[PDB]
Amino acid sequence: GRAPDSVDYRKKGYVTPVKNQGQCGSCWAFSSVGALEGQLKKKTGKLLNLSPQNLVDCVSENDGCGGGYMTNAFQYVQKNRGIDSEDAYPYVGQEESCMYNPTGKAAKCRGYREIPEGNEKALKRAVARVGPVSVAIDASLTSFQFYSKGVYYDESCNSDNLNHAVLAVGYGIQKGNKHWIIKNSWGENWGNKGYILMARNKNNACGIANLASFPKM
Ligand SMILES: *[C@]1(O)CO[C@@H]2[C@H](C#C)CN(C(=O)[C@H](CC(C)C)NC(=O)c3ccc(-c4nc(N5CCN(C)CC5)sc4F)cc3)[C@@H]21
Repeated sequence: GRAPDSVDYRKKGYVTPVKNQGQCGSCWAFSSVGALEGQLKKKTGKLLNLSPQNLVDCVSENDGCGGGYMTNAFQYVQKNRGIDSEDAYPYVGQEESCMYNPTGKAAKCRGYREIPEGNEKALKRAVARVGPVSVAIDASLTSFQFYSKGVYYDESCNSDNLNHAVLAVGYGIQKGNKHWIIKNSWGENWGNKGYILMARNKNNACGIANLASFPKM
């Protein structure tokens, strides 16, 4: 069974508005909540902002504003038996004491799956079947950071230099250039209303399929 040629989970109401992480190195936490928000919508029919601050403060196997992995975040939610809503545990952009409150719990996690390393076909199939998928990329180039439009490709991107965590919310094509639809956490003023289209099936450009995972619930 082949997946659809294009998919956009924003059209299905799976994707919350674009957030701004500020100076804190919490990309991993926004990536993780985005993937959880998608699964929560699929489960309950309700689209709700989940708490990246809950993750920043409480995932002891991560480094708060110094960075983290999404898989560690999913493990925390699984162990903790929940994650709070944004409303119950708001974002402040600095690491603080863990103040998780189970009465504000808005989602749970049964585990996570990792996409086979470097496999863009497997990533495509996972996005199609599951929903938004957490991904890591090389976002270090100024060409990435100044993105405004089109399908982003830069030969200098290094798939071994994973330095940013974002969310793949779909995939498709523009002017014949296959792409991934990527939600960033640098605010709506960045990119195209907070989004970037990144080259798809161009030899795993920017490491898009090197550290991709999604939560189960
Ligand atoms: C994002 O916001 C983007 O910029 C900053 C960083 C820079 C520059 C890179 N960032 C990250 O979060 C990356 C994301 C990956 C997916 C590419 N991750 C890390 O930088 C990172 C991962 C994991 C850890 C980590 N620390 C642990 N410690 C901390 C010390 N403590 C005493 C014990 C536990 S466990 C662990 F997995 C740190 C950083 C952001």
